[PDB]
Amino acid sequence: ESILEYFRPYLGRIEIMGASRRIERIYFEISETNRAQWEMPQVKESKRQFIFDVVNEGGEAEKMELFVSFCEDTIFEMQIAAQISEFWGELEVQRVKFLNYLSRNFYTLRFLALFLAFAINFILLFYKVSDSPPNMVYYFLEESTGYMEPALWCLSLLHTLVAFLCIIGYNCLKVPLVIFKREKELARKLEFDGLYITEQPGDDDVKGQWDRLVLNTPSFPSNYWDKFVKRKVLDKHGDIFGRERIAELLGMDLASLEITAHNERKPDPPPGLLTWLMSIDVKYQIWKFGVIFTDNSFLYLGWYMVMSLLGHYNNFFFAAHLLDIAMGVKTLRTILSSVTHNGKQLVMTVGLLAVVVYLYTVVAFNFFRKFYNKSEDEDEPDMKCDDMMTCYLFHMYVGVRAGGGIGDEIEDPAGDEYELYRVVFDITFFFFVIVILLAIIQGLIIDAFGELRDQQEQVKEDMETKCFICGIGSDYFDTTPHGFETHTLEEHNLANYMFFLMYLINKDETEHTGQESYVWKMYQERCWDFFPAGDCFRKQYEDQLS
Amino acid sequence: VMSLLGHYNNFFFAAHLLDIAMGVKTLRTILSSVTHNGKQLVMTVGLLAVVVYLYTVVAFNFFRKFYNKSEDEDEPDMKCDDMMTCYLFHMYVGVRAGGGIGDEIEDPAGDEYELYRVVFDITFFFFVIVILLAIIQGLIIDAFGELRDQQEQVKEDMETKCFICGIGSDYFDTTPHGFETHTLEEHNLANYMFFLMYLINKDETEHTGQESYVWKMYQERCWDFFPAGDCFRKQYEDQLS
Ligand SMILES: Nc1ncnc2c1ncn2[C@@H]1O[C@H](COP(=O)(O)OP(=O)(O)OP(=O)(O)O)[C@@H](O)[C@H]1O
Ligand SMILES: Nc1ncnc2c1ncn2[C@@H]1O[C@H](COP(=O)(O)OP(=O)(O)OP(=O)(O)O)[C@@H](O)[C@H]1O
Ligand SMILES: Cn1c(=O)c2c(ncn2C)n(C)c1=O
Ligand SMILES: [Ca+2]
Ligand SMILES: [Ca+2]
Ligand SMILES: [Zn+2]
Ligand SMILES: [Zn+2]
Repeated sequence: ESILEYFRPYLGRIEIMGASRRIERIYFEISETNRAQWEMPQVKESKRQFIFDVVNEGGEAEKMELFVSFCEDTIFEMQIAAQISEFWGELEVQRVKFLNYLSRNFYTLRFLALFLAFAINFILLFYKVSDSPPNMVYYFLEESTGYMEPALWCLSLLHTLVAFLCIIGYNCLKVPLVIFKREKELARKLEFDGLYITEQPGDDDVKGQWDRLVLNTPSFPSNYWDKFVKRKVLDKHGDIFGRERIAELLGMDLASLEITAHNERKPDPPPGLLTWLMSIDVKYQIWKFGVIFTDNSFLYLGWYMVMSLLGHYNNFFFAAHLLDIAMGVKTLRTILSSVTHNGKQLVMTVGLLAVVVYLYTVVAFNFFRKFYNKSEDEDEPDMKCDDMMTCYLFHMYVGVRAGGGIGDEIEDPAGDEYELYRVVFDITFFFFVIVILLAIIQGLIIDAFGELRDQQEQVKEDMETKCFICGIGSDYFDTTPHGFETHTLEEHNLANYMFFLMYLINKDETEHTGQESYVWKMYQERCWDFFPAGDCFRKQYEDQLS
Repeated sequence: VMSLLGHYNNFFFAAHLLDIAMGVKTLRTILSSVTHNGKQLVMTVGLLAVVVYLYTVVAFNFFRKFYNKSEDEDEPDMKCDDMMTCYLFHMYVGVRAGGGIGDEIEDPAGDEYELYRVVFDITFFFFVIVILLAIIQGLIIDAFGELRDQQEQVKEDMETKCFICGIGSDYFDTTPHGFETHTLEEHNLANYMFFLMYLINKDETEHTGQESYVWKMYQERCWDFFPAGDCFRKQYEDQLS
């Protein structure tokens, strides 16, 4: 009992759909370092997000494929974590320590920048205007103590410094993950689909049209676990393209690859930085700069940097940094996610509002225009519907923002030939423009709240009543006491499958057992059959009570 | 403390009308839906403060000449001459106004910034008033709906699943009144509690084998005697129990 209790965290068990269509239980070793890297909070958040997006998108046939992609991405993620864990050579070692510190404390720098923005705007909250020096107007910071102006300048400089550190930390932390995903997806399209060979990417996929650059670059498979993907694609498409067009397209030399594969020698680089200076791959660096430039988060950080520089230009440009709380706190993320949900609906219904307001505008211009006086000075009439521009502007602004119909502001239609027509006009304007359309906007956002809550509840229910791996309903396991909990914690566990991946990658191919080699060969051939679907060990040997 | 301060001044007794919220259960449910999504409510009024501050800095830098807020021409009452008064004026008047802040601001007609002021007022009315206040209202309405969903779910779970074993209702309802009989006689919460009382009351020497077995797991805190996914009916279904 004591041995099992001690080795229980390191013992991992899974169930695979093995040979002869039989569910087989596989037992293996889980490294303590791998387990700790998995229990790190960032990996937990990534797993939660992956489960949420899988359940929300509803992928069923591709669920195992998305699980494989998540496992590969997160293994590369803790590879990054292990790298960032804890003269010219001294310059390089201090540089890598500095980037290490930034990558470790990226989130703390983000919170520090947000707090600095709060402090800067709190200082700006005492800005005062006086025409006289402290026609043309002076903007001066009024404060009795007088300490907040040097504080403002120092805080501006420190905020820009911390924001630059945020860009550097993002580049050292999240950029490699994005590059790894792009290289992996490009390799999948190149090999398992032939996206550029015996097929052509369409003009719609600008991502493919830009990924065309790294086809011929010698550093194509960098930042990616597979470095022989080019050779594999060459091997499977040489019979179709004569191997010479493949060599030209993917940028190898057949003789060079043969003479390096049979036997290779190792050169020595000089310690000077010049060899790196002309050994940088220009095309691959251009492609990487392009993809990380179109990456959304890096765009947000670049916008933050431009905003900070314009904050140095004028201090009030720092007020735009209070929108950072929306991306920072997750509660604003959910609330503004419900706001942005049905966003096409929102913008196109305010367009419908514009259209119906234009119809009311043309009606009011053709007749009822005498009521649009909008003037108290009798000698100087201020006709607001004397032309379509001013009438449409007046309607779309005043009548829309008014608490009721446009007749609230329009001169009262009493004792007129068009009295009933004006009454009908005002009632229809109030009932459609205000009562219906604004309530449509409000109902859209409220229903977006309800729909997002429904998504969260559905994800929780699916995770509670169905196993992620096999998909067997919970009641069959709950027939046995705590059966579903035991099944989802020991037999089929996402962490256990990931740790099997880590164990297979770590150990040598000569030490693989038959089951491990079988799983490894389907993992190399991208055939997700070993994942049990609709079958577990319990129903495999239910007659024998397992 | 409120009663003692009521002796100090009689008007401190007015705080005791909040006792009805804790007293009657209907106010408990209504104010429970109010307090539900309370972090949401307070942090969205914080978001309202942030966006109002953005509109405040925009209005301070330009459009500030329209914030006269004075009828006496000799004594201007500029409400956006500084960030304090501009932010206060926005966050109070413009938020509480029935529409945009342009309802109270001087009308932007015949000005170089006419279109800019129009866009400013439209955006203020559409985001500050139309969106955010409706977010608050939708939060409380969805809290009502979510609490009603909780009550309906509790009732449904109690109606279709036995509390003890968890077997679905349809298996018992195969027999007429089967679920009612099962939840009233075979597995009953009151019956299990009364077994607890009986075991505690009677002496340990008078315990039968089954009672000693249940008693020893109750002392060792092993809840295995509670049937889970199994009842007498499916235990002897072949023999018709
Ligand atoms: N094959 C499976 N592997 C793992 N979890 C599964 C599987 N099938 C279903 N589940 C469910 O996934 C849920 C995961 O939620 P849980 O909070 O336990 O995860 P966690 O990663 O330990 O959490 P956290 O990140 O909050 O520490 C479990 O409650 C379990 O019922
Ligand atoms: N094992 C169980 N023991 C008791 N009740 C169960 C069990 N399984 C399910 N139930 C359900 O619990 C419900 C309890 O509701 P009910 O109103 O009958 O209870 P009560 O305590 O008698 O009510 P009240 O407090 O209103 O007098 C029953 O309708 C029954 O269907
Ligand atoms: C499939 N696969 C991976 O997914 C992988 C890997 N090395 C790292 N990763 C992530 N190897 C060698 C591998 O064959
Ligand atoms: Ca072997
Ligand atoms: Ca006995
Ligand atoms: Zn399973
Ligand atoms: Zn039961």
